Amino acid sequence: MGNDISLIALLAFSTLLPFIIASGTCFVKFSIVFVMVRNALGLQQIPSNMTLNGVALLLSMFVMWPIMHDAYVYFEDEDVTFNDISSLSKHVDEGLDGYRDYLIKYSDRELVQFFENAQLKRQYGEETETVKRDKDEIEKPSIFALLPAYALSEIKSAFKIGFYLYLPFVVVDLVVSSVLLALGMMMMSPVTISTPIKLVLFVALDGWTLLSKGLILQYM
Amino acid sequence: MGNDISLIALLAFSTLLPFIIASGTCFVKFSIVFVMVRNALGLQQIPSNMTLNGVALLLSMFVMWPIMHDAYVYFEDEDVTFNDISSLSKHVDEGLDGYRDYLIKYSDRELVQFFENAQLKRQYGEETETVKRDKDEIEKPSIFALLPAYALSEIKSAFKIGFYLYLPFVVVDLVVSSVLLALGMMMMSPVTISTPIKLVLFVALDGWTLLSKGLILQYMD
Amino acid sequence: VIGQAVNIRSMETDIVSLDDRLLQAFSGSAIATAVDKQTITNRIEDPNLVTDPKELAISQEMISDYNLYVSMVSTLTRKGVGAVETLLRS
Amino acid sequence: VIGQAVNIRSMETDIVSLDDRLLQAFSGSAIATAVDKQTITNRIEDPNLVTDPKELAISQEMISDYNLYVSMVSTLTRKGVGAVETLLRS
Amino acid sequence: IGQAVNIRSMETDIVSLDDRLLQAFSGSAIATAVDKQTITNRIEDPNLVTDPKELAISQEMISDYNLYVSMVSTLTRKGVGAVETLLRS
Amino acid sequence: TNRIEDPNLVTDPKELAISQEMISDYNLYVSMVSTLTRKGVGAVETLLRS
Amino acid sequence: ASEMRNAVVSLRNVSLNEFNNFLKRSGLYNKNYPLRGDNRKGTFYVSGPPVYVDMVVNAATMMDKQNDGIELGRQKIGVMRLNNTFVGDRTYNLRDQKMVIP
Amino acid sequence: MFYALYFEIHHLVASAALGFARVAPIFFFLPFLNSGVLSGAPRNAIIILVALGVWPHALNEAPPFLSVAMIPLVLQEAAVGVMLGCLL
Amino acid sequence: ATPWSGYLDDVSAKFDTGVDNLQTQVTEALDKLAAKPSDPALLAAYQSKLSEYNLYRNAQSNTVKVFKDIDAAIIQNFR
Amino acid sequence: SGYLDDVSAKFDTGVDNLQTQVTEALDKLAAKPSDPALLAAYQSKLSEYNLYRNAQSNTVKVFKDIDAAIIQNFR
Amino acid sequence: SGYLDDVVDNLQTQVTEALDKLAAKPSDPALLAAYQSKLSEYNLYRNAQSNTVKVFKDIDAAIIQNFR
Amino acid sequence: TPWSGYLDDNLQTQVTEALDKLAAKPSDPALLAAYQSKLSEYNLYRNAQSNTVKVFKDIDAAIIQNFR
Amino acid sequence: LKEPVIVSKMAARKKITGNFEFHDPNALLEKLSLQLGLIWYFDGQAIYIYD
Amino acid sequence: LKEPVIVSKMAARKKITGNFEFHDPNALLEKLSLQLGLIWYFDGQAIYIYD
Ligand SMILES: CCCCCCCCCCCC[N+](C)(C)[O-]
Repeated sequence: MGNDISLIALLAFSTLLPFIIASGTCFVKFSIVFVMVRNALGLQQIPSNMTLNGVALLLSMFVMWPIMHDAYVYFEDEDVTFNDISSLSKHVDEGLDGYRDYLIKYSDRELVQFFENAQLKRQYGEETETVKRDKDEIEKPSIFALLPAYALSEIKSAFKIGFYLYLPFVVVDLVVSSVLLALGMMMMSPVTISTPIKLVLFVALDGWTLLSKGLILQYM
Repeated sequence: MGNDISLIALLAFSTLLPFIIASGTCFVKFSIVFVMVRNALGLQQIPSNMTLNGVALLLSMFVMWPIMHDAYVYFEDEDVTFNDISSLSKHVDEGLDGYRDYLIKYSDRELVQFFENAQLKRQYGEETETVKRDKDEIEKPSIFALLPAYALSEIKSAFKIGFYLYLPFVVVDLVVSSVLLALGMMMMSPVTISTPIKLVLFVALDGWTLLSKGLILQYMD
Repeated sequence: VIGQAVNIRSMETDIVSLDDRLLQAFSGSAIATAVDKQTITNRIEDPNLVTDPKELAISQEMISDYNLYVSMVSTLTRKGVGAVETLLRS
Repeated sequence: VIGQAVNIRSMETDIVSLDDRLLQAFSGSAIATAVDKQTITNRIEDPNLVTDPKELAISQEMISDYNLYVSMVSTLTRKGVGAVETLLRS
Repeated sequence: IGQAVNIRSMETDIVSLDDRLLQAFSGSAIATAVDKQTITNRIEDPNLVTDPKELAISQEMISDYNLYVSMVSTLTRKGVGAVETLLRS
Repeated sequence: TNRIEDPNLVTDPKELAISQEMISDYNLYVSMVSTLTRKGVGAVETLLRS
Repeated sequence: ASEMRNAVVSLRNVSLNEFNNFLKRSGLYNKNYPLRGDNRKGTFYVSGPPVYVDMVVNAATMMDKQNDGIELGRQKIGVMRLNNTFVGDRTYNLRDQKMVIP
Repeated sequence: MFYALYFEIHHLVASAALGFARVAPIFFFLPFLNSGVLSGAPRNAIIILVALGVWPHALNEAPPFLSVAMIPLVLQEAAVGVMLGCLL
Repeated sequence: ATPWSGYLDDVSAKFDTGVDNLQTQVTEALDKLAAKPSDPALLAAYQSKLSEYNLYRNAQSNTVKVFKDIDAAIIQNFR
Repeated sequence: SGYLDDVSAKFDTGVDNLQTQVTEALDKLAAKPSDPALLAAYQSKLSEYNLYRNAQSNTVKVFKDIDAAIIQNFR
Repeated sequence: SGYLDDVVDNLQTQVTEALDKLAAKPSDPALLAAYQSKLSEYNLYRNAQSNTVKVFKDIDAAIIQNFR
Repeated sequence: TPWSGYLDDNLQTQVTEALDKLAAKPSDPALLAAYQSKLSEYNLYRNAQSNTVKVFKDIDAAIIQNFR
Repeated sequence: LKEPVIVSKMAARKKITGNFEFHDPNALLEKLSLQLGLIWYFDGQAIYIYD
Repeated sequence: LKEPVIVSKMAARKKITGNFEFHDPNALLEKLSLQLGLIWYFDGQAIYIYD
């Protein structure tokens, strides 16, 4: 089975795979957005998390598929000759650049650079003048620097989308409360009147299709 | 391996490793701070525990790696170093000071003193003089006494940090509730209105940047 | 009968921490083992010891005892670790 | 004794990222292993080496060491990933 | 001695995810079926089961088959094992 | 038994068959107590939440 | 340029200059990246673009293996007449002793 | 005596197990210890370490309770722990 | 200080496979002996060659067996 | 020490002097290799030795295998 | 044992006794043939005992694990 | 393999030599009597060695397989 | 000095200030070695400096 | 004393107050040993004090 230490490395990677997906792929974002949709509509138990996560997992595959294909053909299909530590190290590293470039496209530079300096640990407490906010790059940061900066960027993006999604439904129910106080009927709660309105508003907008399409379009 | 007992001990250690990480490393602290943030924003299931523990473990790696590497090369080192039982037990003990120095540097002096005295009174009898090392060089305390003091110290400081982060959102909530009562809309649940204001506040602060920076700078100069 | 020694009152007015009890046990075992392996190898190398029935009959017992000791230490250690896992593991 | 080399100086940690130290460790292990497997295979085919009692006593040790090395690495890596599973899945 | 090879067998571009499965599944089921058949008819032939130079080949073929099927099984199980944890959690 | 009779009776098949019973039974007893305490605490937490 | 490859090759049966002739006949030789070594010995260093390096290494290894089927050591026969002595051994049966001159 | 270290480890885990019954309820009541904050793999590891830090008797000698019905005892200890959780 | 990596002859072995001298010589010696089963000079030769062939074939089989058990034990360690 | 050495010793305290007798008879025979009186005695002593050493070694082997089985069933 | 505390003979004795008798004259065929079958029956007894003790403990361990 | 940091071939030549002497005069009773002894000792040496090397391999393997 | 200089990760933590004259580097290097607590070696191709 | 002194951890927990001479240390050391309950040894290179 080729070199067996390469076999061990393959089985190890295969075991860790779900945590890498859970922390370094746009599944992170799609999973959150759909749950916030349910909260904004105010529903407590339906659709099931089984359904929402199934959808999010499917959609994220379309975005990631182009990268896994290239990594596969680069590593496994091509036979290559290599003979020493340095030649192998370089060969292996060069294969990851297809993924590295995606992370650097969606990660925030000053944070990535901070983590790099933190893991060199050199001369530490280097000042803001050691940086000058440069723009165009041929740097190649570590992946152990790139993963957490990515996670922490995706989460913030999700929260931002969740800000806008709440607004229309917030308007919809303050109007209902004001009309009920224009009548005398202040003893009755809005919620049983307000919920169906939100459901029609959402179907008339066809929000699921606009969401899925627009979420995909960001990564094209 | 050159010796069989040296192998048995290594497999035992590798079998207990995860609990040592769960109870004697900064992971215990990072894991708490992120759950506190999620409580503060009033969320229930998102981000998932698997995502927050993922980043917490990655960040803990940058902090713990140097002493694990140091211990590794110390025990690999091929130069002749020991001959006999006393020299071997001293060689092994000496190899752990790189990590005792860590536990001692972050544990609270008062807790370390409590767990030490309460062991002396188990072994040598409660009539043994209560030390009151109020000005102290704690004489290389036993790691079984030192480890729970670290665990409770990190829980303390993580809770402390988590407290500060609530105060803006607390303000947001009480304000919204007051303006609704000023309009008389007693039947409106504030949470619907106050949730998005919290989200946009946190995003404007850029919380995760500030927070992840400071949490690491606390462990290195 | 050669060079016998025994400690007395080992626990009568002093008690070790578990932290040290494990460490002394480990050291006292690891060195005895390494010396027994060297003794066996040397008894195999010497041309006068591998060709005399009286010396071979002695070496068979040494190999048997080494093999039984290392197997018993390994089994007990594994079994004792298992119990701590069953305690801590949620 | 025929041809030998050793690497004297190891690069400073102050200039090498955390993942370089891993790539560099992995590569070195994978090569020393493929080279040992090849060496054993070649010893089994030279008819001089495969039929001389002196040389066979060497081949037997070489194959026992290869077997123990790979069993060791394959065990400790499984324990290593099992720790990550325990912390994250739990 | 009667031998044939099919040469123009596979497409190397990026292609829809649905068909990479069908093509992998089909190529693998074919390879294992023919491998197994050749193994059995190497044992049934009396001129091959009794020659020490031939037996040494059959030993390798059997072992390679064993390993290949063990690995395809292991990786497929870990593949569905990932999905079921991401979804349940 | 601390420095009386002798140590290291790894080797006699009659006493070595008596040790097997004890080494097993004490491991089972200790394993059982670990579960009973969890059950008890869990029952208290169940009632107090509900 | 960052993709340059380099390798050391050792041949047992074929000289460096013999391999050069192969490259030239092939029309594969490239004077920008020539082989470096001792024309008389069997060990050399080569560096260049991936395709060229790979081809060189493979070709040379196969040349060397196939030359394990060739043979150099043709025997020859010399016929040499002795001008001053008898070729065969002789025995002198002394009346008291038998003695041999090989 | 050869098996003495093995038994000495089992006496330790039996003592820790009976201490958990009295320490865990406190971790349930206090606002900085409940499972709204401290959850997952750390939780047991820390509770057990504390219980061993406060157990009153030398850990290496046989536990005194081996002769007693376990359930009445466990319930007794859990009740005591609930009372302490309230007072703290 | 660390031992050198070594350097890998990646291409050579897999296409060094080919008809062994040893089987060829065994069958040739047998065909010489069968022509005159009573010549001591031929018997002495065939005893030696057949013996060497026995040892070689066993050593090889036991080696293939060892190398494949390691791989089966790895996969069974991860599943 | 140990039980397997106890079993080994239970033979050597059984054959009081054979270990000496054999070497003594050998020295005598070596002094006059052609005396049938000496030869006849040496044949006996040597045979009694060969048998003693074989019975001892096979018994130690069997008790070793009994213990190695029990220590596996400890698991 | 000579001892009972108020509140036949086994294979373990018979083997020790037959070994003891044999070791006095290792070359007598009657004694050898008497010892082969005692050492065999002791080996079988001492295996069967341990294997069944092991089965009863694995049953109880499985019960405790099933109610975890 | 060394335990890191721990402080702390003639019979082959002898057999080769005796073989070379014997091969020159296979009918000498003194060379025959000598070679018989050298060859017997060499044989026993090689066997005892290889059995011991296997016994140590199998103990290391059993240890690993116990925790694996 | 005319030689590439390699400085140990540990020694690179130290700092210095002032106005310096590199008139005879071998001598200045020997001077500062003792003042700062460094050790150094020269294999013929490069200068290695350690704490 | 003109010799280095090594005090065991347990013995280091005791406290002493007053005004001392140290004129004849070997005598003083003995006297204090019996009052405090210490034991001590001297190998020729260092003085070891234990509880
Ligand atoms: C509080 C006012 C709610 C009015 C309805 C809001 C829009 C959703 C339902 C009507 C959508 C318009 N449509 C498609 C029927 O023409």
